[PDB]
Parts: sequence; C-alpha cells; structure tokens
Amino acid sequence: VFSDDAFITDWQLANLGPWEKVIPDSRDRNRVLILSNPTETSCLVSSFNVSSGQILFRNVLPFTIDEIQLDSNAMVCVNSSSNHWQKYDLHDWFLLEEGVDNAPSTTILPQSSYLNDQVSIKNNELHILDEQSKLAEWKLELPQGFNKVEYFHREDPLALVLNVNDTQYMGFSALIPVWQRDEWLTNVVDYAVLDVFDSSLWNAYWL
Amino acid sequence: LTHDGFIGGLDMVNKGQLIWKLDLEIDQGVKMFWTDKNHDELVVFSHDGHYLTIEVTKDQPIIKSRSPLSERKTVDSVIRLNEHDHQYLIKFEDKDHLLFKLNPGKSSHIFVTEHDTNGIYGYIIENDTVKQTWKKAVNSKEKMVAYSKRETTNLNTLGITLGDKSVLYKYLYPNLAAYLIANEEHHTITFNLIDTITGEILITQEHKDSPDFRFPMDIVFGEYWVVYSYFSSEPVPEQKLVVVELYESLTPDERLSNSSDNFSYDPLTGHINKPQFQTKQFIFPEIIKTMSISKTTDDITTKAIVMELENGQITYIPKLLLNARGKPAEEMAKDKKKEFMATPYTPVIPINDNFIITHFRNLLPGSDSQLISIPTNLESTSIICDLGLDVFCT
Amino acid sequence: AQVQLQQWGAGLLKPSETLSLTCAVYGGSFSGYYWSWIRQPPGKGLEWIGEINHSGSTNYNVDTSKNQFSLKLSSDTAVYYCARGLAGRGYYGSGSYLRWGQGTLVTVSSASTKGPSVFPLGCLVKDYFPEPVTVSWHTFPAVLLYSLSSVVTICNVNHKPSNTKVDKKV
Amino acid sequence: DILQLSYSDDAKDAIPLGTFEIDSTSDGNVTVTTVNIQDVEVSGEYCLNAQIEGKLDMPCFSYMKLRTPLKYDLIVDVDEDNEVKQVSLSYDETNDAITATVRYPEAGPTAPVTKLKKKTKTY
Amino acid sequence: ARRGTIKGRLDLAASNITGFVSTRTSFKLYQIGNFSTEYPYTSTTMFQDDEGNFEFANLPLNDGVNETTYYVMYPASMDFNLKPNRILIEFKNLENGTLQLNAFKNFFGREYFPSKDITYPEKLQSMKVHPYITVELLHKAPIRSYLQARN
Amino acid sequence: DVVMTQSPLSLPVTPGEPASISCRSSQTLMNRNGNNFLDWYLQKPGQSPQLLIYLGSNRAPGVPDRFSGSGSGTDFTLRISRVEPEDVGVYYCMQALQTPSFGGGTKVEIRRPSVFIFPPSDETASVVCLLNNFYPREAKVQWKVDNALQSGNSQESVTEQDSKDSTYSLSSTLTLSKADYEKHKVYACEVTHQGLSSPVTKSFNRGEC
Ligand SMILES: *[C@@H]1O[C@H](CO)[C@@H](O)[C@H](O)[C@H]1NC(C)=O
Ligand SMILES: *[C@@H]1O[C@H](CO)[C@@H](O)[C@H](O)[C@H]1NC(C)=O
Ligand SMILES: *[C@@H]1O[C@H](CO)[C@@H](O)[C@H](O)[C@H]1NC(C)=O
Ligand SMILES: *[C@@H]1O[C@H](CO)[C@@H](O)[C@H](O)[C@H]1NC(C)=O
Ligand SMILES: *[C@@H]1O[C@H](CO)[C@@H](O)[C@H](O)[C@H]1NC(C)=O
Ligand SMILES: *[C@@H]1O[C@H](CO)[C@@H](O)[C@H](O)[C@H]1NC(C)=O
Repeated sequence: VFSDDAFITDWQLANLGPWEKVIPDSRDRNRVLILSNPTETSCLVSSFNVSSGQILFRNVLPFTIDEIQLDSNAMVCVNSSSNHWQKYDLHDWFLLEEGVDNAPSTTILPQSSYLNDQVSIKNNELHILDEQSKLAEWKLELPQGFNKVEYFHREDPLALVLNVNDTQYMGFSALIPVWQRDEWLTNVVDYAVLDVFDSSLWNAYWL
Repeated sequence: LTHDGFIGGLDMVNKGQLIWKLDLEIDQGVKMFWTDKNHDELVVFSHDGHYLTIEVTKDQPIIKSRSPLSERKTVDSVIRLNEHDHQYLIKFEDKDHLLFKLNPGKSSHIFVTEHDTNGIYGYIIENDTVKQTWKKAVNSKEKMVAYSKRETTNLNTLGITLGDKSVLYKYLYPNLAAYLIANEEHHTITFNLIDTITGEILITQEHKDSPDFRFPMDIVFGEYWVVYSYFSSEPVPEQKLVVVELYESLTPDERLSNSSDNFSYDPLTGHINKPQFQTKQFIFPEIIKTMSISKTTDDITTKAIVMELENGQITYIPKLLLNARGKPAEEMAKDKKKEFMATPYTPVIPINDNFIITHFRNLLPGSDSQLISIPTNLESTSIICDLGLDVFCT
Repeated sequence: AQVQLQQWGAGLLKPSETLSLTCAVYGGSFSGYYWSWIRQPPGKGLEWIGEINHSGSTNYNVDTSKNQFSLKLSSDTAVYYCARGLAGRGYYGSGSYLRWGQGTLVTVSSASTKGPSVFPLGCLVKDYFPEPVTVSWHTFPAVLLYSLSSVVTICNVNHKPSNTKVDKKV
Repeated sequence: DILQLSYSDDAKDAIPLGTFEIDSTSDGNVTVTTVNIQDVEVSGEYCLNAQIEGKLDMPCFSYMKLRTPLKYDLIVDVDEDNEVKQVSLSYDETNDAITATVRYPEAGPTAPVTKLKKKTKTY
Repeated sequence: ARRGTIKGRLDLAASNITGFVSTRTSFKLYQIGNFSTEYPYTSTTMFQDDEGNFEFANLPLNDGVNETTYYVMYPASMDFNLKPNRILIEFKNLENGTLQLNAFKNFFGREYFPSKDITYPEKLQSMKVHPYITVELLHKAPIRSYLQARN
Repeated sequence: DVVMTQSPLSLPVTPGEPASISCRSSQTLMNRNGNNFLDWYLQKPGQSPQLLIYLGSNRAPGVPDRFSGSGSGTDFTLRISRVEPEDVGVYYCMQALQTPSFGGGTKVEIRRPSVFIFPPSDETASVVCLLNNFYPREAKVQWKVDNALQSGNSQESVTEQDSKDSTYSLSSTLTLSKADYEKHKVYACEVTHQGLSSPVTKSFNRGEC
C-alpha cells in the first residue's frame, strides 16, 4: 500500500526563506549552517551540505537571531530576558550544555568583507582575485540579476553561492552553474484552486 | 499566495515544478479570491490596502489592474461574501468593516460572522451597510481560544440507523459554530456550541480537569458532530480528543419537529428545534497542534479527521473510531439495538504508524500553518494539503 | 521592485531639535546590507551617509530594530528617504543604493498645520501649511504659505499632515 | 443580584422590558425570581440588552424576532462560583410569558482509563 | 534552593543504527503533583552526545515532610519505537534531609498512582538509575516501520 | 572628504543619439582589488532615486541595455548608446570609498505650448494661468486688466520637461483679495514666448463662472 508508492506519491518541498546568517562548519567543510526567516519568538536554524540542495537537518529555536553566536567553534546562544543559554554542537545539533548561571562566552558573528579580498566585477562580469598575484582566475558573467554573494569557500571542496535575483539562488564550483534553488515559497497565507482539463434522424443514422 | 508579495502556480503533479511565478508590489499578501466562478481572474489583497486583479492564463499572467481600496488603511483580513453578488467584507485593524463592491467581473438578509480573542460578535449586512447584530465578549480574566464554523455539506443521510432498522435522526441545523473558552484559576475549559446567528448557547460543557493553556487546543466542526482537543492532567497528563454528536432526539426513533413538506422554519426568529447531545473523549499519545477534515465532492466516505502534531507529523484517523454512544464492549455482545457493526467506544486510541502520511519526511510546518482538504474526483481519494511555512500535499 | 521600504514621521518639527523618522521593512535579507538615510534639500541637492549594520556600525555625516526591521534616526527642511545599500566591504559598506524609500517631506518651522482650503475654478487650493496636498481622480510645485492647483486632463486633494480630505469638481 | 432586561431600537433608546433577581439560597444552587416583567407591544426584529448592576453588563447579547405573546425560556448561565456567566434566550412553547432558568455547565465526562487492579500483589 | 536534575541516555549501542539524525527524537517533561507555581513546570530537550545523553536541570522542587513532586517524561522516537513509552518521576524528601529519586515504568493509558481507596494496590516497576535513566528502543521492533507493503 | 564634480550642468541632446556625461573627483577611486566604487543614478521627478551603474562602468540589475560607463582614477563617465525622451531628470555621481555626498546635478535638457486659463473661485481670489506642454523652454507670464499690466504679486511655478514630449511647463497665479480682485470685470493672462511669433493672451469674463 505504502511501499509501492512511498516517495512517488508524497510530494514535499522544504523552504528556508531569505537567508540572514550563514556560518561554515567545523567539520565536513563542504557544509554550513543556514539561518533564516527570523520571527519575534524563534528562527530557523539548519545544517546543509553546500555542494547540493541537500538539507541535513532543520530546527525552529525560540530565540531572536541576535542571540546566536560562536564560542570562545560551538555556536553559543544566550537568552537576554533571563540568563538562560544553550550551547549546541554545530555538526550534529547536540545541546552541548545549558545554564542559567552565566553564558560561557560570546563572539558576535563577523561581517563578510568579501570585497578587497576575493571579489572584483569589472566588465559587467565577475573575476575571483587571489589576494596576491591578482590574476583574475575563475571569472564568471554577471547574470541578469545579482544581489550578493552569500558564501564562498576557497578550500579544496570549492563552493560559491549567489543571491542572483531576489528569490533565485545559484550554487557554483570550478564558471559552471552547479545547482539552483528558489525560496519565494517560504510562507503562504491563503490559497486557491485551478484545475486543468482536456482540450434530421435519417441523416443522423448515416453520419 | 505568499506572506510576501508573490503569486504562483504550482503543479499538483510532477512533484510541484513551478508552473509560473508572478511578482506583486503589495509587500505582503493576505488573501486570494476568484473574482467569479469561471476560475480565470483573481483578486488579491495587499496588507497595505491596495488590491490587484490578475489574469490567470496558460501563458504567464498579466496584472490587469492595480488600485487602492476606498480608504488607504491597513487590513487585518477579508471574508468572502456572495459569488453572484460579487461582494466582499474587509476587516481592518482598528476593527473597521468595509463593504466591497469590486467590479462587474467582466427580506433578503445576509449574515456574516467574525471572531477575535476578545469575543464572538456576528454582523449583518443590509442596504449597502454593515450593522452589528449582537456581541459576545468573554470577561476580563477569560479569553476566547479556539473557534470553528460549519462548513457547508451536500446531504446523504438524514439519520443514523440501528441494528433493528431503527433510526436516530442526526441533527442537521446549518447555522452553527462552536468555540472554546479558557479561564485562568478556574482551570475550566468551557465548550459552547452556539447558534452563530442568534447567540443562544444550547450547550455548556466544562472540564475542571487541570487544563494547561500552554499546549495547543483546536476545534473542527463535522457533518453532524464536533471534535475539539486539549491537553490536561487530572485523568492523566495526556492529549485529549473530545467528540460531541448532535441528535434530534436521544430516543431510539423520533424525528423531533423536522417535518419539511411546507413548514419552512425560521432561524432568525428562534422557533427552531434544539438538539440533545452525547459526548465522549479519548486518550491520545501525542500533543495535537491542529485538526481538519478530509472531503470529496460528495460527503460519502468516512470524513477521516486529519491531525497535525507538534513534531510536524500528519496522521488521519477515521471518524468511526470516535463513536459517542459507544459502549465499553461488555454490554455490546449481541446487544441488538446499538448499530450495524458498532466499533466499541475503546477510549485508548493507540497510535498506528500505518495511518501516518509523511512516512519519513520531516515537513517543518512553521509556527503558523494550515491544513486544507482539496476535493478530487475518484471519491476513494482526496487531497489534503499543508500550506504555510512549508508546502506539502498527498 | 518588490522588497521596498516605508517611512514614518511627523509633519512639523520646530527649529533646532533632532528629527525623528522611522523606516519599515517588508522584505528579506536585513543582515547583509547597509541601511542608510538620504536628505534632499529643495534647492537641487542631496546628501547623507549614516549607514548602519545589524551590529553597531554608527557613522554619521540611527537606531535599528532587528525585531521589527524598522530602522530609525533622530539627528533643516528637506525630503527624507530610507534606502538599501550593499555590504561589500567588511565594516565600511559598498554604496550602490537601490530600491529606495518613497519619501517623507519635512518642513522645519515653528509654525503649525493649516488644512488646505480648496476652491473651484482646474482645481485650486489656497495658501496652506505645510506641504504637500495630493490630488487624485498636471500639478505644479506649491509656491511660497503654500498654494497648489491641479488641472484636468475630479479633484481628491488630501493632506496627511492636516488629515484634510477634500473632494471637488472642476 | 438584580438583572434588568430591555430591548433597544439601537438608535432611540433601550426601552425596558423586565426585571429579575438572582438569589443563592442553598450551598451551591442559585435561582431566579421574576420581581416584575413589564410587557408592552412587541413585534419584529429587536436587539436585547441585559444588565446586572455590579457584576454584569451584556449590552447586545442576542437578536431575535420578538412577539408580544412572549413564549421564551431565558437561560441565564452560571458556573461553580455563584456568579452570572452568560444570558441568552430560547423558544419554549409552553410559557406564554418570559420564564427564566439558571443553568450549571453540565460537566463533561472525564472519561475513563485503565485502572490498577485490587491486590494483584499476592494474587 | 535545591533543584532536581534529570540524567539520561538513549543507547543506540545494542542497535547498530548510527546513520540516525538525532534531531527527530525529543524527550519532554511535565509536572502534575503538589505544584505551587500557578503553572506546572515543563520542558523539552534534544540529545547531547553520539551515545545519546539527554539532561534536564534546574528542576523546581517541593521541600519539607516527604514532599513529593511528580514529573512525567515522554520517551518517544519518530524514527524508532521506544520500549518504555512513558516514564514516571518521583522526587521525595528523606527524613535524613536528602532528596530521594524514584522513577517508574508506566505505559500509555493507565493510572500512575492508585485510586486512594484500593487496599494493597499494585505498584509500578522501578528501574536502576545509578548511572542514569536508560531508555531503550524496542527489542523486537526497533524500527517505526511507517511503510506498509503490499504482499 | 572626497569632492565630486559633474562636468555638464546641462546637456541638451536630441532624441536618438549616443551621448556621454563626465564626472571627476578630488581623490583617486581605485580599490586594491581593482574596484572603483563609483555609482551613477537617475531621478525622474516625483520619484525616489534609481540606480543605473554601480562600479562606474558596469551595470546594476534591472537597468536597460542602453546605458554603460567608463573611466578610472579620478574621472568617470556615463554613456548612453541611444538617447530617448523617457530618461529625463537629474543624474548623479556617488563615491563609496568614504563619506558619499552625492555631488552632481547633470540636468539632461533634451529640449534644445498650450495656454489654459480658468476663472476665479468664489473665495480672497486666485486666477490660474497654465502654460502646459511648451517645448521652447522660454515663456514669461504677466496679467492684463483694462489695458494695464500687473506683473507684481505673480507667484510662478516652473516644472521641467515631460518624459514623453520633452515639453517644459509652468503655471502663474495672481492672488488678490475680493476687494482688490473684483473691482474689474474682464481679466487676461498674456504670455511672451519663443516658439510662437506674436504674444498670446487668453481673456475671460464671467460667462459660466
Ligand atoms: C554532502 O553533499 C554533497 C553534495 O551532494 C554530497 O556529494 C556528499 O556526499 C554529502 N556528504 C556525505 C557525507 O554524503
Ligand atoms: C527568555 O526567557 C523568558 C522567560 O519566559 C521569555 O519570556 C523570553 O521570551 C526569552 N527570550 C527570548 C528572546 O525569547
Ligand atoms: C531575476 O530576473 C530576471 C529578469 O527578469 C529573470 O531571469 C529571473 O526572474 C531572475 N533571474 C535569475 C537568474 O535569477
Ligand atoms: C498534594 O498535597 C495535598 C495537600 O495539600 C496532599 O493531600 C496530596 O497527597 C498531595 N499529592 C497529590 C498528588 O495531590
Ligand atoms: C519523612 O517521612 C518519615 C517517615 O517515617 C517521617 O518520619 C518524617 O517526619 C518525614 N520528614 C522528612 C523531612 O522527610
Ligand atoms: C541518610 O540519607 C541516605 C541517603 O542519602 C539514606 O540512605 C540513609 O538511610 C539516611 N540515614 C538514615 C539514618 O536513615
């Protein structure tokens, strides 16, 4: 009943909404943590292999985004009304430790600083510059849209992420469009249905 | 329609490839309506007080109109008025109601009824104006919690039968809504089954069973029956489904005041029959966020209550396991009067994983999500869709 | 232009006090952009850089609400815009301001509002204070006390600082 | 505890219609007494008003098509504390007047679960 | 003030399941008995470690003459089926002054404590809690097995 | 501290042709990576600013193909492949190295005449003379009553060219009290203008109103 049409008939989409923070992972270096869709009581925190659309896991945690910070890594979070703090492990979202006595530590998350280091877009076309010997390796056209580079990893499992349009998002590697994502669908309020469909007597006898 | 400003067509087949996507400039979306039954032209409402009219075609759409509303005010919601008369009611925050005569789409009273946590109000439209018809606010300490109306139903059977071809005449009054009140320190989940027109209560049922008021509770209104669910402790700390079933007469064979040849009863006046009820509840393993009802075009199959849980999981359980007038199964044994194959009362409903949809999927539905039942043909099958933060159907 | 900004304020403020205007966001990606204001003095000019980040980045010639995404500033007459700026450099920003705010008009005077008195002829409105009055179903700039007319080519003149909502036929 | 009941035109005034009193005689049983009812010509659609000075004032609690042979059963609704909770009206054929009943919430089942047995310790 | 603290660890060692995700299984705590807080205490935890530790802490408590606080923990897995399926937590004062820990192994849909009138009622089974509360999958059906197969 | 100067303050150009507008700065603009951090903007009247170019020569999203830029160091240039009448309004420079100021003001003036007069209102008094959709850019409005001029107390408002026909427009209002205003019967707005030849006046008695 189910085994025959298990994944064939069931039809799931996962949405994250417009990114707000993205943090690289301590291990499995082609992987990050995706923070998205803030709300006044909670926010969406997830773990994600960068080289696909493959979400590893998701959680709704009851903190405004600003509490969510690295350690002094171990992704420390501290409630501000009370003194309640949760230490969660990045790789597998284990709640390393809890307290109300004191937060262990905090480090406010750093800003991009991607320009002046790795980025130049000069002939309406992007060029990745080495910091020294600015040879303009791995150059790529600007698409019709471009808003931002979300993330870029220079290490051996290279990955680059673009906020090309407001809702379209492109992953790249050594350029080649490697994968494509769309997060316009992150919150729907109201719905409607549209269906599709296909496309005297004597003379009647003969016709 | 997104919570942002975007409309788009998603295919129900082919794993939801995006059929087409249109961008608005409304900056948050509230509601969707087909301007007429033709299912060709939508009207879509802004949070800010604009409205757009959009032409749905096999080609990509076109924004065939944008315009303001009469007053550029922020809108809380919209309630669909008549298809033929092409009216809509808009509730603005600041609690201001506007009658809406949108376009040609190229006594005869109407009643419309809206809810807040402050109360249940009711409203009547006459002469191109809205007037308050009554009010019912809970008191200060109290707070209305959960509400549902009566979804319209195509009619199959006017009465539930018994073994000896005897009939109990399930209660069919169309002008009903049901709702909850939770009051602190009383620890009294009160259930009312109210005539949504008049305001008479007809039923009270409280439960001083140490409710929580912190876990979700929800209410769904069935064909002739109502189910609402809550969490509480005094029986046990466990989720609780409560079913009430509404019958014309609890006597085994009686049609109480329902002769219909030409009587033509009036609800507005209040000479209607009043039901008797029978209620039971059940013990449930997991905390229930939200409930709704499966459908098809014709209300034929068992109405197959669908549940959405805290974890995101979905589960359907049939209507029949939730039988008020069930018996504890010692007194059923060739007790001829009960029903045809009456499944017993059996308060402990264990979870059966075979029922579950989203077998291993996660389906994070977000803080505010809705279950809807989309009818199809092929009446054995029905679509149920979970729209909100994540979209999903089956 | 979908992800766009909205502006709040008050119509009159006296000379020599800080000037309160409050933006509002209805679109995503707050963290990752630099958010600034602009002044446009009438007299063919525009100048401001007060750019900010989700973390404190105050840099004047400025408050933010990460809960509400409604950035805020309290410091003469000008037209005042919210904006959205890229965050290319680390702690500097990268300019490139697009998807602008739709504008507040500020008359920094001690005088008070005066609802626009409206007079048929197309549509005319006599000397009124402050500016502007918005006609709907052509119109030149109002001229100094402000008086404003609209030609027909009926007249829903409407004045938010006065909340004077006057309709008239030509 | 005096209640005054009055229909209103909703534009002219609330024209009085009756007066009732609520006494808690027993430990846990309230009751209503009709101190007086003032019937005048009534015909057509009207909005009702109910007020108990002190505790309760429900200005528009219901709306009915009324007639001068008042033949309604007035359900005032109470709860474990002897305090008025609601006021509403239904139609009963047999009164030829307004008679009022106080109502307690008809407590719900608290339906049963499996129980521990009786000395399944040495048996 | 002295508090309680739940210690526990779901094993995943007798099982060879190690490609699990650890984010789809959630233990939850509720308070029923003798609470003066105008809301019973409640909480929800996730895992701590690969071997599966989970922990609640800062637990409010009653104090004085054998003062009891009834917590209940909900062992569940949305990927497995856990054999206990319900846990009782009993937190009484010793006359010595220490606080005694006792837990019990209930199941879905039975009373926890007897009905105050049965003479010599039956008592629920306790479980050894020196190392920790040790929750387990079902021996016989470790997997949840949502998927019914034809044939 | 960088001061930015736009070379043409006004650039009348016929529709159709390619064109270029220059801009200069005090300091040099050149990033270590090779970015210049200079942006070009457009403002049509009645609208929020609109971004055209984001690095001096590149193009930002949602801009037509016609526009492009060039330059480096201290000097930079906008350049349009084909001029069209829609792109009418003021054009602005901006530098993002430190403290952007929006120094600029290139006022494209692609223009290298309807007369309307409506009667006074019931109430003081205001007659409106509207010179709407005049191309030649040069008109002066004065008022005439019983062969006597009245150029004083003439509050005038000149708006810029249109985006479609590129025609300048202006309005003039002569405000008098009813005691001041009504002593004379017939009034006339008379205009001296460049596109036509002989001065044009539109005069009104009461008539309808
Ligand atoms: C991480 O994601 C990439 C992209 O699909 C995939 O190739 C890789 O196998 C993933 N990692 C593991 C351990 O499977
Ligand atoms: C911190 O805990 C308090 C205690 O209830 C809660 O009200 C508050 O919302 C928490 N902080 C945040 C940011 O939610
Ligand atoms: C951004 O806009 C373009 C132009 O309309 C369109 O292709 C699409 O909506 C987006 N493009 C990409 C590459 O995301
Ligand atoms: C709660 O406290 C009361 C005394 O107030 C006591 O009689 C009772 O046994 C305690 N436990 C429970 C479960 O009620
Ligand atoms: C605990 O129970 C014992 C039972 O004999 C009783 O004597 C003692 O007073 C109680 N007190 C405390 C503090 O636990
Ligand atoms: C002291 O407390 C311990 C547990 O902490 C208990 O085992 C012992 O019996 C107590 N002492 C006496 C004399 O009961």
